[PDB]
Amino acid sequence: AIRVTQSDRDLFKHLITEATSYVSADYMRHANERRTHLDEALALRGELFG
Amino acid sequence: SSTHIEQFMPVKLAQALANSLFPELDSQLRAGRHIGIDDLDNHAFLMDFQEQLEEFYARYNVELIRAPEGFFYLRPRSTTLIPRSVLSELDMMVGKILCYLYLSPERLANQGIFTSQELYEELISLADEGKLMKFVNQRSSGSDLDKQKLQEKVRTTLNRLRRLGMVYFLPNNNNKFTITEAVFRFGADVRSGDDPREIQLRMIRDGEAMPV
Amino acid sequence: FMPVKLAQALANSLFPELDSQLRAGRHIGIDDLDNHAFLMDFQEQLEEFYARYNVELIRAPEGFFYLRPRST
Amino acid sequence: LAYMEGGALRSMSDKALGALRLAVADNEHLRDALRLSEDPKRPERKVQFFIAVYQHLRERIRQDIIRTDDPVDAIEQMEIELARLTEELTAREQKLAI
Amino acid sequence: MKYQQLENLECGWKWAYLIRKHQEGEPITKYIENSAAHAAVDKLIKLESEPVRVLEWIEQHMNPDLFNRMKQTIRARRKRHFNAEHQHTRKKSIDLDFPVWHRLSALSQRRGNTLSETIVQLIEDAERKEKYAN
Amino acid sequence: MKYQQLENLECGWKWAYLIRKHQEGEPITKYIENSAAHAAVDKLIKLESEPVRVLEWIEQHMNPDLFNRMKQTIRARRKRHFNAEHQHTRKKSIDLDFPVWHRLSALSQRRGNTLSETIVQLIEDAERKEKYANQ
DNA sequence: CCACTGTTACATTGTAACGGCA
DNA sequence: TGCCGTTACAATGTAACAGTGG
DNA sequence: ATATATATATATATATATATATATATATAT
DNA sequence: ATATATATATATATATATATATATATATAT
Repeated sequence: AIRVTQSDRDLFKHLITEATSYVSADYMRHANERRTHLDEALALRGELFG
Repeated sequence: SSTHIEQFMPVKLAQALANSLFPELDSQLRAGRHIGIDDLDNHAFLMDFQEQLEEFYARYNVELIRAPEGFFYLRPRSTTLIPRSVLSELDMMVGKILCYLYLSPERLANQGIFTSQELYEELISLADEGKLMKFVNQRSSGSDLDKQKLQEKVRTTLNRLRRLGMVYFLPNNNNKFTITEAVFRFGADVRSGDDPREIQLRMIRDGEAMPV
Repeated sequence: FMPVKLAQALANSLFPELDSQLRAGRHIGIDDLDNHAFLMDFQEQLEEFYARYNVELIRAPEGFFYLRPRST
Repeated sequence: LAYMEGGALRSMSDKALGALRLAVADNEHLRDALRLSEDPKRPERKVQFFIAVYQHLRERIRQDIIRTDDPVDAIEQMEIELARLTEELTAREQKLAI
Repeated sequence: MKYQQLENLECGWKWAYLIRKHQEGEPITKYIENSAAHAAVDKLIKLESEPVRVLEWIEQHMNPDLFNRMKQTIRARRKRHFNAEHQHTRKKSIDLDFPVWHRLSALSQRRGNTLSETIVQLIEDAERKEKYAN
Repeated sequence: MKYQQLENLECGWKWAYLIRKHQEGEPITKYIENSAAHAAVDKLIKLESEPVRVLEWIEQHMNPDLFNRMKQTIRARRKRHFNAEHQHTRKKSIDLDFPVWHRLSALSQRRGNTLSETIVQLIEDAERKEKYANQ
């Protein structure tokens, strides 16, 4: 029982931490570049209108 | 490719059917024997390849069913390829009584080991002595000869249930026994808090229980 | 694992009925064309399969097949 | 993570994928989802895969008391159970020795 | 009907296409049970070198939803096979940067012409401008 | 270096490329003996979930022929993967008839510019004509 | 020099959508 | 309609050239 | 020129697994 | 109340695999 529970806990921990690391980073990356692109596009828009 | 097990059968089903435990389990199951947690090896084997065996037995028009209590068994269909049979009313009385003893804490001191005498005493305590005796013999009126006949009939029914796996005689004693969780099926008509006549219709529709 | 041709024989749709009738002791003669041909074809493995049950699959000189239970 | 740049995010995501490859080889459909998730043209796939991961660990719960379906929640209960088991193991080994 | 269809060729094409799809994991057969699908696929594998029976195999075990894709793939294969013989009938494949492609396609939908027709017209106009100047 | 090199991705790409080549029937191994080639291929198959060891498998059993095609395919795959993020960096594949392609290519080598550049000049001349018609 | 990288111009195969035609 | 040609793509693989830095 | 060490073959006999037969308990049925 | 069928356990014999010890031929040191 001890062995089984230890394995289960370790597996759960590893899977969760790695999935979060894998996904959230790309999510943040995309969020950041979308922010940056918006910032750039506003300057382009203002210059165009003038 | 050819000469390849997957051509015909899933790998796990073939492995299960080639296991040393398969034949005894299959013979017992087809005989009608229920499987409880006590037979650790057989129970674990059933758990591992539960799906393969249900689909295999489906070929016989019989459902391998695991009750919520965790005990497996077989329910044949009307088109069963394996014959089907129904327990006697006395068998039902004794099965309900055994479920009571399994759930009864008063006898906890017994620690699960029970004698046929105690079973008979509890049965007569909760049931109707003479009107139940009526079934043993139509001409019974409390005669002690017929009383012994009823005791003997109870013993025979107990032996039959032992054959079904609902009860185990002790490694050395055939006059003492230990109950198994399979007995819970005898309460399937009351495990659900609904009208008895609807649970009875549901059960008979499911093939769980025929009438008499 | 399992012998491949034994696996083929078990998978055959005739197997459930034939198995039930054998375990019921029924004797399969030449009249049952499909069952008799199936047994002829797959005897080498059904003999082993039913020996796993401590039973012997016997083909009589007349030709009909049957199961002889051992003591075990 | 907001502070860092795309390069570090990509690198650590690659490392996380490397860990996942090991952690997922056993599974077939989940492994397939992981493999599909790598297309840059459909980032949403990644999230889908993440959901599956939860939708996997959810079913790996053992018994009623660990039915904190949130996988991150079950960890503490499991650790408590390990400690408890340590004590029961001590008792049982002493019994066996005597 | 413009291109004559040859059985020993198109049937080999179909066998190769189905084998490729199976190797890709596509469910070739209509059988949900894995055993029947595997048996049919093995029959197909050993069915190599047979048009008259691969056709029957398709009729009997083929997945219903792939019929159209297989049909159009074979159409394209036939057309390409017949067109690849001569230079003038061959087709040259190129890759265009997204802005350039966007503008060129804008012109093509606007004028109702195809990419070939639109580019031909534009080049002809460029040549005509050269001649006007020259 | 313009494109970030990712090890756990390029390694997977390489493993997939090798597997694809083998299943296509090609002799990815450098071994002429059937048995050693089969063993190397089997180990490579086992290496599915360990792309890191794929580099070592390459250094141990990869056919000497494939270095150029490998470095080409993976370089192109990297470029395409990084370009697919944005549309304005994507590429569009089109097919051209032989006469049309012949004239266009002749014009491009005449002007000494790539096909996209020649198309840019042509469409820009047409749009300049449209603008001067408009003003 | 030399190697490795980025890029272009194809090829190769597959697919969906139109439109023609019996 | 059902087939059949046709177009415009997509995805990947290669050869060849141009750059880049040690 | 001799005698000892090696490898080979062989029978021994040891143990296991199988299959058979008998005795027993005992549960049924007349 | 007793004949009969069934399940269980034990002894006994068969057959096979395998390790052990010895005998025989050759090699190599003295």
